[PDB]
Amino acid sequence: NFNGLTGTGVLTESNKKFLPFQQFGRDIADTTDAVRDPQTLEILDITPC
Amino acid sequence: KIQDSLSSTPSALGKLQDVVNHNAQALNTLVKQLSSKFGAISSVLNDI
Repeated sequence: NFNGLTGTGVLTESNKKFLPFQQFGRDIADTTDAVRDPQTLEILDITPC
Repeated sequence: KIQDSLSSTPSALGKLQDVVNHNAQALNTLVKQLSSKFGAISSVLNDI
């Protein structure tokens, strides 16, 4: 759960180069793919079960 | 000369390629259709 982004899946280390004005990532489904932690500033990766 | 004709012309095997090409874009459209709102607030069930 990240600021109202309820879901289900594994969380793993990511190496995507987000920009300072970017916060979310997406594949071609209009579905969230990568999220950024609110408290710490580091990019996570979301993969289904 | 059959081998030479096959190795020279790059479109001889066109009938077989269409069979596998038509079975990929169908799935591609079926998975791209998931981004349509269908006249709703959003396309994400969790958001709704």
